[PDB]
Formats: sequence, structure tokens, C-alpha cells
Amino acid sequence: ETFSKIRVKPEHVIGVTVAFVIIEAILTYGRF
Amino acid sequence: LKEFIEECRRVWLVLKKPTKDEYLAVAKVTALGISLLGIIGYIIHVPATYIKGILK
Amino acid sequence: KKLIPILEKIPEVELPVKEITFKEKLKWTGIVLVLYFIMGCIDVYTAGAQIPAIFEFWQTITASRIGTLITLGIGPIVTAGIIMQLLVGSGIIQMDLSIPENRALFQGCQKLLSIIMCFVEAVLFVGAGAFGILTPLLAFLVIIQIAFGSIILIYLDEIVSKYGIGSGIGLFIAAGVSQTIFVGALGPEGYLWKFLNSLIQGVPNIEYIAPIIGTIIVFLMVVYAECMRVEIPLAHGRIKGAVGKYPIKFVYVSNIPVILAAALFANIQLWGLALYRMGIPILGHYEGGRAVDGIAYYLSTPYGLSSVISDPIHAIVYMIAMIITCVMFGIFWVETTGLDPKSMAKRISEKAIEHRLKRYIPPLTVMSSAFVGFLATIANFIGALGGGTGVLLTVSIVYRMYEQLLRERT
Repeated sequence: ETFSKIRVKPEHVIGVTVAFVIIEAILTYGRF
Repeated sequence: LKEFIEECRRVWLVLKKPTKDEYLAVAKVTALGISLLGIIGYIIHVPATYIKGILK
Repeated sequence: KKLIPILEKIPEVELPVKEITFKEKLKWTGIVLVLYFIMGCIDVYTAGAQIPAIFEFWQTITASRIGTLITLGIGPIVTAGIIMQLLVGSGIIQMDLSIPENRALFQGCQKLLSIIMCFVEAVLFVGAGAFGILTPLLAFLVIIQIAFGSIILIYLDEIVSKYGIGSGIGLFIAAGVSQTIFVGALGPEGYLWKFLNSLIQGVPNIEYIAPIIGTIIVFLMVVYAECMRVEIPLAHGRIKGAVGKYPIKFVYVSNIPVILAAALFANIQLWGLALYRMGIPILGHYEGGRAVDGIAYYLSTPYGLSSVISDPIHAIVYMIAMIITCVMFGIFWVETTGLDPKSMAKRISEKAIEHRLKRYIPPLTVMSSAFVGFLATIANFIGALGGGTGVLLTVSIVYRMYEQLLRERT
């Protein structure tokens, strides 16, 4: 087990990730 | 100092050559998987590349 | 233990509320795989469309794809592993590790060191000029992106490790290699297609099929090693005929030693290229490509098509380092994991068995590492679409995954 006092749900992680991909996809390939 | 180099020879003699039957087993299971992963990574990479470049 | 406050500070995926069906473990595995793949398709934001070729070495071990969201792939995590292993493993740090307290700290402290290395390697990466235009802002921006893509990979890793099949470090490495083999063979610039044309124009440019050959060779070879076993006799001296033999996998130490080393080596070249074009070229001197001088030189690996026969001195010294290193990490690994006699005992009166193991485990350890280390180098000498060390790790990664499908099949 671990000492971490904050547990996050798997879906959350997936989410964040998706956010990151979408935002970055925009940033870079937004130029038209 | 040399007692080690000895025990090695011991286990080195307990080396059971692979049953061609088993070899093909692991050979087909691994190769099959690499394709699974590979095919997937291709289905994504190729089209995304096509695009990034067509738009660029 | 004086880090416990910090450990509590770091987030950590929730263990599954209840058991999860293999069906799900897959779907979970699948998603992280697909996310990983998509992440390698997005470049980092850099107003300036440019990058000085690529450090043809950092990617394979790292499951990375430089110039993108996953430019540091798994580097951070592994590099972190290298450290924790050296420190604890040798003795520079005492830890029973059979008692939770220890593991908790160990495990969690690696998890922290990895999150750290994300920026460390991100800084190091940008410094080494993987990008070029060091405009303090854009530079900070990239480091940030780079670092964060890896932090994600650390967490996705955890997801597989709790809701999926195998591990993240594993998935990613394999996934990267596998994709590479396939795109570089059957992609639109596919060697395999190129070769064919030449087999229709009577001018076969071997250089188009050679690498695919290597892949095939290295493959078969690595599979073989994955089939080697040791048959422990069981001639219960009771009655005549009450004999048997319990075969066990030969690569007792497993293939972990290959990543750990290959990783350490790769790191050494990054840090070196960094300290070089910064100040003191300590670890070596690099030029239009990489280091052609220094320890960094003597830890590089020439391949990606065929067998280079220009400087065999480099090869013999490299192979020496590879083998010893593999063994070093091999030992430590066996110690820190639970493959040591001391522990094995409990599982399998005590010293009876324990002392007997102490008779054979050690030599299997060194023999295994050494073996794979050799196998690694020869794989690299041959060169192959994928990496050799890559195809190496992959073959085994894939397999161990399959096994876990069986023990999870029940």
C-alpha cells in the first residue's frame, strides 16, 4: 500500500489526459 | 573466487534445450501480439501522419 | 521516513473497489494503449517548426517519440528506477523491504523521484537542444509540455498496473516498438514495399529488406532465450522410479536488467551531450550526431540497418560494459524484488532451504544477466527495424503479458 492521502479515480486520469491531448492538438494544429 | 564459476557450470549443465513444440508456441504467441499492438499503432499513426502533412 | 509528508502529498489511482473482469482489464489496457498512441501524434507547441534531427537512441528504451507530447516517454520512470536500484540495491541504503513500511517508502519514493525526473529530463532534454531556439519562454513552455506528457505516462502506467494487463513501462515499450516495426515495414514509406519494387526492377537494393531481416533474426533469437529452462531433478531417494524434474525459466533475473542498463546508458548520453554543449564535456565530446569520444562514446550502440565492422574495439568494450552492468542491475534486482534466497525461503527448514538456495540462486542470477546482456549486444550488433534491444524487450514483454492472461484466465 501507499502513504498518499489523495486517491484519484482512473477515469479522472483518462479525462485529464484527453483534455491535454485536445488542448495540445488545438494549440499546434490549430493554425488552419 | 572460483567456487562460483563452478556452480555456474552445474546449472549450465541443467540447460534443457527448447522443445521445437514449445518454441513455436511462444514464437506464435509473441509474434501474434506484436502484430496486435503494431496494427493498432499503425491504424493511428499512418492516418494522423497523412493528415498533419496534407494540412501542412 | 522523513519524506512521508511528501508521499501523502502525491496523488495515486484508487485501487479497484472490487475485482475487475479480465474483459475489463483489457478494455482498460486498450484505452491507455490508444491514448499512448494518440499522444505520440501530437507535437509539442513550439511556434518554430524545427528540430535538429533526432538523438537516434533515446526513443527505443524510453517508448518515447522525441518532438511530441511523449518526448520523454518512460525515461523519467525508468531513470528513477535506475537510481532507487543503485542506492538501495548495493547497500548505500538499508531496507528490509519485506515489511510494508519499507516498500511503501521505497515504492512511493520512486514514484516521487520519477515525477521529479520528468522536469529534470525535460530541462536536460531542452538543454541538450532537442529543440534549438532557447527563447526562455518557449523553452519553459516546451519543458512544461514535455514534462507533463511524461507525468501522464506515469499515471497511465498506474492504471494498467491496477486495472489492466501487465504494466505501463512494459506496454509503452512494446507498443512503441511494435508500431515502429509495422509502420517502418508496411507504412507508406515502408521498406518492405520499397524492396518489392526493386524485386520487380531486377535491382534489389538489399538495404530495403536487410533491417526487416534483422527484425526476423533478432526475433527468433530472443524467443529462443525465452524458451530456455533449467530442470531441477526430484529423485526422491525413497523408492526407485519416484523421480521427477521441475524445469524453471533460465532467465531467472528476467529481462529487466536489459532495460535498466540500456536506460542508464541512454541517460548517460543525454546528460553527456548536455554537459558537453553547456560546459565541461566530462562524460565525453559529441559532434554532428553524437559522442565520438568518452565514456558516452564507449556506451553507444551502432545499428538500425546492419552489422557495422568499422571499429570492433568499441564493440568489445561496449559488450563488456553491457554484460557487467546487466549483471550489476541483475544482482540488485534479484535482491530488491524477492528473488534472493533469504526471501525465497519463506515462500518455499528455513536456512536448510535458504542456505541450499544460496548455493544456486546467485550463479543463476549472474549467469542470466550476463546471458541477456550478451544477447542484447549481439541483437544490437545485428541491428533491426525496431531496435533489437527493443525487439528483445518487446518479445518478452508481450509474452509475460500473455502468461498473465492465463493466471488471470483463472
